[PDB]
Amino acid sequence: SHPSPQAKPSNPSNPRVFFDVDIGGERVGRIVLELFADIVPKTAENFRALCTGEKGIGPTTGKPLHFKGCPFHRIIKKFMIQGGDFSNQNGTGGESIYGEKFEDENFHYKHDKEGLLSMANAGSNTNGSQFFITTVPTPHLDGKHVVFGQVIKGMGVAKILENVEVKGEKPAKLCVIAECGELKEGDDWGIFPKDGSGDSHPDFPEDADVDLKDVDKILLISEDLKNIGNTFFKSQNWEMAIKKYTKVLRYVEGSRAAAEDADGAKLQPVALSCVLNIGACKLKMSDWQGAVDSCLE
Repeated sequence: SHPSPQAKPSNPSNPRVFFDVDIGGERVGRIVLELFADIVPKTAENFRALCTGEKGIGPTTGKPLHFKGCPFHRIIKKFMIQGGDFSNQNGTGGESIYGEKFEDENFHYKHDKEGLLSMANAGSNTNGSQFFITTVPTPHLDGKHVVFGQVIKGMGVAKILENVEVKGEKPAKLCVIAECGELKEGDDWGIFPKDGSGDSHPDFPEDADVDLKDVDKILLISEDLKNIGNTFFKSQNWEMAIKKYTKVLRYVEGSRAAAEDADGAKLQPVALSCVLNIGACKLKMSDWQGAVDSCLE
């Protein structure tokens, strides 16, 4: 059991798949997932195929072997998001592409952070189609659930999902995979908002292909966004206008968090070390003068 990969993705050959998420009939956005085929190929392939639907009808359930239209039936804030029961939509169903249940391939990765994709199960070797996305480190699960991918785009969408109203652990509004599938190398991420607004920027700035600390570029994006908002404003589409306006604020906040983090991670340490060395240097010099004092004294 090892730390999950930090790079997004961990490996460019690994499958990239997606979920377009709707809540209360509202399109929230896209989650893009990397599947760790390199580590758990058999677990990755089952999930990958369940994203395309390409295997057709499932023999033990009679439903399509597909996550399309599959709701998230169990959500616990500060823990995880669970879905994949496309046959019973309540955690008792679903099925793999190999038969109902296949074995725990391995437990090579730890649930060491948010955004990890892991197999739900009902004990050893009961993997089906059900899965969860963690929203925090979930170490108690290690060795009991196979981790087999991670979020690489749209964690902000996972965040919104994490926060829906629930009754018990069942979401009050319907939380569903409106669409899903696999991305070809080079396809577009499909993470700009599918709203016809001409807005090409990802819903969350951390997903954009831009150095967020580059202030001039963020203002270009912000100006675009604000123009789009003004257009909605001109069309009396206030809610859509507020959406766009709110999005530049997200981009401005992302830029600031980016600058701050990088500073704390990279410059603060080296500045700390320099001040430490200076204090050392100050001792050396006071010592050399103490020594010289006595002498010439």
